[PDB]
Amino acid sequence: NLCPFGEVFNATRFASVYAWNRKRISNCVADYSVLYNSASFSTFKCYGVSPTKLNDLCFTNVYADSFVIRGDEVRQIAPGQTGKIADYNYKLPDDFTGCVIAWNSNNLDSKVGGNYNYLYRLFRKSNLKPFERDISTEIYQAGSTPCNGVEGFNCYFPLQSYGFQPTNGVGYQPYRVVVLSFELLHAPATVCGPK
Amino acid sequence: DVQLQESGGGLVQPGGSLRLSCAASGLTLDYYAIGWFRQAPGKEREGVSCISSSDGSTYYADSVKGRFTTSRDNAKNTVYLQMNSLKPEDTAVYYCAAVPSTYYSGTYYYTCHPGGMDYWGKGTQVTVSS
Ligand SMILES: *[C@@H]1O[C@H](CO)[C@@H](O)[C@H](O)[C@H]1NC(C)=O
Repeated sequence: NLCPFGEVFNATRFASVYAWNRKRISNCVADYSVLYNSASFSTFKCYGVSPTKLNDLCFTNVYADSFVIRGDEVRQIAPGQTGKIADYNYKLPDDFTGCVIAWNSNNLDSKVGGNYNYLYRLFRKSNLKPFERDISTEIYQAGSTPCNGVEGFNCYFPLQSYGFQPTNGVGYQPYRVVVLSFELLHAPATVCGPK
Repeated sequence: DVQLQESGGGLVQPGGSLRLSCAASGLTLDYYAIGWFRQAPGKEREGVSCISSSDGSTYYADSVKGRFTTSRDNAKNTVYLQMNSLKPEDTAVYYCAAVPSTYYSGTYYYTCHPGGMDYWGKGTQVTVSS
């Protein structure tokens, strides 16, 4: 029947970007009219696909990826970009066929004096390859000095909280993000437009 | 709405001492960290000291150890750096920064990252010569 996207966009609570969530939509019909005629969204950047032509199309599988970041960082939910998120938490390929959406969530994800439940990963030995996901808490050895325990400026915790406060500024206020990825394979196309 | 003013710094000679000072504004945070950073000429930014807000816990960069120390007077919301046996390579523009602490699973960690702090300040200059 209807493809379950309201369970993805209307989730009571989302996840941290380093631990990003993927939900696969399959064998169903969807009107994206909920999505694109909306006006409640900050970010609506589509790649390889007109979002207005989505109901006239069929795909083999659809992947809804959801997470939370700041607004200064959405730019990074984009093809071919760099920085803390793109390089170490969530990567989009240059060959992205899909759409990316976000909106302010300062009313759901912030707390007076800091909401710490949202974390991003500060560093990795290498850059995350497309669609990769990393949840490791391995003490990061900055100083190239043997690391045991956890110590100082030379051994570091790789994750950082966002400390969301409602009184923060918009680029520092919370944004829920949904990456909708649309795939055509050499097999049957279940996920289609209403018409 | 967090503002920070670093104060202190001048020409000091070798073996010398100076004491720096951050000014803290708007922290409304419950668990935070304040860092001292420095950027020498033509080199990258480096961290000198971190203090936790909960207990005042502190860490230091290796070379800085034994000489520089960090304290807090909660009242003026100021954080300091007692610089004490100055050397020429300690010449730099020194910096304040603020950061949220991180609470993974109720295990508290505080990280002062030159790559990653939320709030920063203009800077203070410390020169060490004869
Ligand atoms: C989320 O719930 C709202 C209710 O305000 C609804 O209007 C919207 O269509 C839902 N989002 C979906 C189905 O993507």
